[PDB]
Amino acid sequence: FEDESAPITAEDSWAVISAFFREKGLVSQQLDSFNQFVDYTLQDIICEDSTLILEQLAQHTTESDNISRKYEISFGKIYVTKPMVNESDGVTHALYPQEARLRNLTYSSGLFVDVKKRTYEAIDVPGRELKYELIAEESEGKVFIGRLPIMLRSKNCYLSEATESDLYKLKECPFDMGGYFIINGSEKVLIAQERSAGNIVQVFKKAAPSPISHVAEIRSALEKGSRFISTLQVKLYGREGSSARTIKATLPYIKQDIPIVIIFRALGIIPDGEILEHICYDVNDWQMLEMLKPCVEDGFVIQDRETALDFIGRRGTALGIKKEKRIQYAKDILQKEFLPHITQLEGFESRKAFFLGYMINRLLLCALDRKDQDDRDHFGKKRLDLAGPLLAQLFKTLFKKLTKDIFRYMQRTVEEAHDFNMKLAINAKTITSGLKYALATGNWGERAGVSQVLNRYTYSSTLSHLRRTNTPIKPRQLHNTHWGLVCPAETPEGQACGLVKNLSLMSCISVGTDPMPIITFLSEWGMEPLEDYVPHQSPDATRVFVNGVWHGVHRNPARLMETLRTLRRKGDINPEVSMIRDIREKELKIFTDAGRVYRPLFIVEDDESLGHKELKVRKGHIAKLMATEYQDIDVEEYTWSSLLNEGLVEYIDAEEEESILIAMQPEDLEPAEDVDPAKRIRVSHHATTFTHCEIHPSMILGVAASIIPFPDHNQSPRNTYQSAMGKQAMGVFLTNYNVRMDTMANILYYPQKPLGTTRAMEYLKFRELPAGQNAIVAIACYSGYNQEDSMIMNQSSIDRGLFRSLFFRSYMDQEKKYGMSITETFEKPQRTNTLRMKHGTYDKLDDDGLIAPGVRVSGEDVIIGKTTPISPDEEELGQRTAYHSKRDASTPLRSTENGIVDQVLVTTNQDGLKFVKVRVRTTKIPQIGDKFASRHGQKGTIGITYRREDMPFTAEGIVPDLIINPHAIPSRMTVAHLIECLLSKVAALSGNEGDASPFTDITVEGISKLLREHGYQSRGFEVMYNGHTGKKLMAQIFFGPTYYQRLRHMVDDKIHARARGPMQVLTRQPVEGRSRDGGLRFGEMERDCMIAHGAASFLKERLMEASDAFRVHICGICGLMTVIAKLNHNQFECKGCDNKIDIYQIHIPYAAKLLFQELMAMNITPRLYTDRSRDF
Amino acid sequence: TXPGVTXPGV
Amino acid sequence: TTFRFCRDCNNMLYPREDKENNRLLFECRTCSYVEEAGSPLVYRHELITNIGETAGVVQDIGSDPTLPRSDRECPKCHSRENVFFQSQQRRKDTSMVLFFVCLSCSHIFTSDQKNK
Amino acid sequence: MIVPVRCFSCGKVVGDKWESYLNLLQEDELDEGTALSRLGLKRYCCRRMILTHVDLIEKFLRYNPLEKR
DNA sequence: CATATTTTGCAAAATGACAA
RNA sequence: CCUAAGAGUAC
DNA sequence: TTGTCATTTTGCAGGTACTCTTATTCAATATG
Ligand SMILES: [Zn+2]
Ligand SMILES: [Zn+2]
Ligand SMILES: [Zn+2]
Ligand SMILES: [Zn+2]
Repeated sequence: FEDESAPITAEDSWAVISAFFREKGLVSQQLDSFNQFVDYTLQDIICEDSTLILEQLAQHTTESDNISRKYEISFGKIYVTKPMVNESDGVTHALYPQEARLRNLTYSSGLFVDVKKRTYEAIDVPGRELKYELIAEESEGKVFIGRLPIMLRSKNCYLSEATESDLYKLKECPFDMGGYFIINGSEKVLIAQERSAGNIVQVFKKAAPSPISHVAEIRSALEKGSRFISTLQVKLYGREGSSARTIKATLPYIKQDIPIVIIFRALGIIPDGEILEHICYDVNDWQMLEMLKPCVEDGFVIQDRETALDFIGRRGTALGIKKEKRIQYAKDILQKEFLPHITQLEGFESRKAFFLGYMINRLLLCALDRKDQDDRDHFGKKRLDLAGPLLAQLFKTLFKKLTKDIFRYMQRTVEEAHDFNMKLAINAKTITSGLKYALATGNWGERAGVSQVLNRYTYSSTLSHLRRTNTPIKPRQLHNTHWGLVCPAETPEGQACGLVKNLSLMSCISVGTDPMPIITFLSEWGMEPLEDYVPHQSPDATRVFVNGVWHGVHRNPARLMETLRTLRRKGDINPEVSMIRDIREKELKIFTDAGRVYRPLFIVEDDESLGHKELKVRKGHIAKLMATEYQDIDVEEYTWSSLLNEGLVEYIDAEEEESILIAMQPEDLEPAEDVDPAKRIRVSHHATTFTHCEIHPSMILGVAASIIPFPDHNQSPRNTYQSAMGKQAMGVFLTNYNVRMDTMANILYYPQKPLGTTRAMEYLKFRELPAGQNAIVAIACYSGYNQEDSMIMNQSSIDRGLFRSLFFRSYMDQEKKYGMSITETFEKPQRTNTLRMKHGTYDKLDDDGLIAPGVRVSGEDVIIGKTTPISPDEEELGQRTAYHSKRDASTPLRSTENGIVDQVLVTTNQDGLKFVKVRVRTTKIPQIGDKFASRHGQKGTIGITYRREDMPFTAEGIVPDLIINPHAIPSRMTVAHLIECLLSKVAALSGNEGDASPFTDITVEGISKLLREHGYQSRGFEVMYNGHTGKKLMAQIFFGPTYYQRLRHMVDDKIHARARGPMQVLTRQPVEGRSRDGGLRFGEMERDCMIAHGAASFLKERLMEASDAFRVHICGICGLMTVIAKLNHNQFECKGCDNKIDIYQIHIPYAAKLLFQELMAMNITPRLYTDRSRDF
Repeated sequence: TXPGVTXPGV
Repeated sequence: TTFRFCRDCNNMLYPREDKENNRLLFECRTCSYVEEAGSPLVYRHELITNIGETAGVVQDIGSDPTLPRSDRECPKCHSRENVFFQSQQRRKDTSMVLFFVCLSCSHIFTSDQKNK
Repeated sequence: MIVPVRCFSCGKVVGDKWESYLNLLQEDELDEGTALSRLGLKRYCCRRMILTHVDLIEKFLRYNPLEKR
């Protein structure tokens, strides 16, 4: 405070977190990745390759025309505009997101590229080398190549610079965070796709049956090239007891595993000593030499580089190259296919040889039991592809398709000698349709579920969806490296448990930077180049890796790491760059690629003034941050970037997190060494060598888990249940829900901010958009109607508005051009001249075929009246005349739903055809069967509802809103539920807010002391009286406020019954689903239960009369159903058998008849006979 | 094995 | 074993029988470089490997912050502070004996008792 | 959304005590507990009714009216 | 201008010899 | 209407 | 006139019910 350099406390860190969320936000990774893709990656994709050259040779039959031409097309700078929409009339105007959402447009912006066309001419003189020159016809002229969808709030969106007032004007919720696309009016979010990192050597043991014992592999890939995956594997043949332990490498496009020494000799290292030096860096390590001698013994047959190249070419799978050119083929394999991530040029054989030696070294170290096999689940070995890289690779493929099409068109128009035009060449539909298809559907091509419909049930649900990662498929386990990067307890319970993860609150994903400045820094500061590195003269040299590429060695790694840290801590190096120094392995790794997940941490320095380790951040920085925050709600601004640029906080990912020591809290772990028995037991770690400090432990949780009060007092599965269940909580998802035509919307009448609240939930805006209510809960075995997770809800409380909800549903309908003049028309169908008119009443429709808002609608009533033209002059069906030129295509209300029509919206689609949306509003009032849950995984349905007079009451007349069974508590061990009830009682009495943050020093004893100071029993018990008789209950009841969510699972949306209804057209069985009035599945194991019961006739009735009973005729000669049965004429005849008096009828399921007919169609005769030919 | 996890064998 | 290489073409040298002197003779397989043998040992196979447990020790191993510190007696400096770590041999049957490196003398001493 | 008319549990009318509560919080710089006690909310049911309310209607009022007369 | 076609878990069964 | 995909409920 | 032993190829399928939403149906060059 008064002292500027005083150390900070645990309370001060929340100021730092506030600054972080003031600069980053909650969906910063999405926007950052997209901005990186738009600003830089599009230009790189355009410039790389995309130079179409077509050399039209002279083909001179006569020397008069011995001129060869060469047409080249190049792409210059790319311009991406603000989002705009075309129109049926051709007028183009600015498009805003809350117009694309309503009109089912795509929030996309056009792309233009400066295309330069050049032509060269040369004299086709045989023998003489051709020399091409300009003809001075340099034409260049931007062209429209497609449209890129733009995510909201990105740098190229209209809302990026919008203020709060502007957002209100544009019908946009200020709480909306962006980070999603609008494809055809639907909000789509790109789930972060997890993958294994590239250019990292991983060594794995193999099982006993396999001949290879250990395999070292690298998934080599280059970012600035073809972006192709080539997998190099180095395998150690022979088990432990085997003698012939030869190491072999699996080169691409080679049918066999070449021995390693052959590869070394091919690269240009002939002597055995030099090869072993390249492989083994220690002369004294005779074990590795002994293990490696079989390789040189195997390769002794080849003693020359050309011989090795010929050997590789002979093993080459092409088998279409002459003997002397096999050398060239092998050279190409070793240049453009072997370790592409190192280089694609020539003259770098030594670097690739060194890398191969390093891989073999790692393999031999793992085989010698000197290091464990690499863990596949280490989160530092994983990368998350965000919207940026995904769109980048998709656009790369799509633009390659477009440029191949351009080249094909140019070839076609030059071979046919037609004129050349740019507009006829480019096909923007390619890029536009490809991007729209990849984003509209889950699939990512031409993987699945990459893009998903954004969840808008609740604000926290939307936030969790926007920070979701999926792993394509023990990988399901919660790894140690997941600390502080993904939520420890937030994952689906089903098949995706552990595979689907959620980012922690402060976790970010790197967007990738150019490693050239770092390489220049390394070269300047004294990094030895790898070309002239001799391991013998520099034994204790630290290998320096940049993005998995071994760039050289350094002899003083300590000073190099210190200066790299200083540069990154002053901003000269991008803070996303991760630098790891492994002292034991003598390695230095620098990673700058995208997809790395990191988190911020406080920096701890020596602090010689105090004589002990201390945080770099002091009270002065906290005061400046507080001043900036107060000014935002005139001095110099102090933001999170200010802390970053002055070396106060650092970005650490899992790889760098391996080589640091972190203090959990500053106030207890930094200073060197009568305790409260109520406080939990903590240790000081008895060690003072910390390098970093956690900003706050509660930041390891995700968005959904940050809502849980006292999550550290709960059993972990309960926290997981609440994390999965708060996304289904009902509240206010956005403030502008009144101007959005969403398919389904649920809103609480009276959302209440929790009495027990966490510090992390005011960055999630939970107090502004709550999704629950504070209900007075009593834990009591009152009437027996709350057993087995049932609950008793107060009917009087429901009558006054507790948990009441609004429900909106929207129906969309378009008119489509079936032809040139076959346009549909929205109108009120008339029974005189319309076909297939539904049984619902059309009365509520007025002239334009749309119910005006305010009209009550019940189930099956028609709300949108649409008709389509058909071919006239047809007579059938009994009441079909030439007047019936219109077929009804109306949209009725849901059969099980009803309400008041709220709003209807008419507009024009992209094609210019009128289409409408009808939003209908109803009110959901809690009833028996609705599902409610606390914030601790205590789900349950309403068993019964009692009025106020019947509920138990305290001496003050307070009656509970809810009664829950005690038996739900002991087995589930949800102590946090009880603690939060007590804290909420104290907070309601005292008027303060209960601080239910996880790892604070808030104990039950202190809360009880406050409650006793308020005049109540310290443990929350209250003397209650029975409602029916007024007599005191012998047992005192745990009583107090508790926060409950109303879940989306209401009984009225699940009740379903079917006596008889529509049948499937193929199998003649009941249809599937309650939305189609379907039937319940009587599955196999229900049939097994009925067999066990011994009820044969009930089983037959279920399988025949209840589902499908079909009478079919057969003959006694052949058991086939090929019997022609004219029932009215009473004539039965099986052609072929030529019988008419030997026919039977049988009752079999129609599915059985279909199976027999399909077997007959498959050349099998299932002859059915009605008598036994053999004795039992 | 199995399948999954023919046989072995077949 | 201490394998040695030819000094003419930098290639391996293999053991070879001799008749005139009945002695071990190391010979080159490509240039016929021939010389005497330093030791009769030509192949060592460590079924139980004792070395490699202290591997990874570096002249600045104390700079690692993750390595735990201790005040155990250093029997070359009598200094308290030092770093300690368990055996680096990753075999499943290795013992949990600790190794200590003094940060003022870089002398590695163990906590074993059978050896002492 | 907007302040509930009555306390859910007991039924005391609290819909007329929202503006007074805000005035006490702002003009008089009273803490929440004393302001709640001043308005007559003694049972913690009413206290949680008024204390935890979120006035979202202001946000709704920020947007321009759809049907403006 | 409109329709038509370009991750996982092995024991064997089979193969190439073979040796007098 | 079919197909595919995704999300979810109770085990 | 009979055993022998030692590499190379051989097939796959993953629980029971139930709810909801979204997209898409070959594009484009070519002849009648
Ligand atoms: Zn017949
Ligand atoms: Zn030699
Ligand atoms: Zn010492
Ligand atoms: Zn009340």
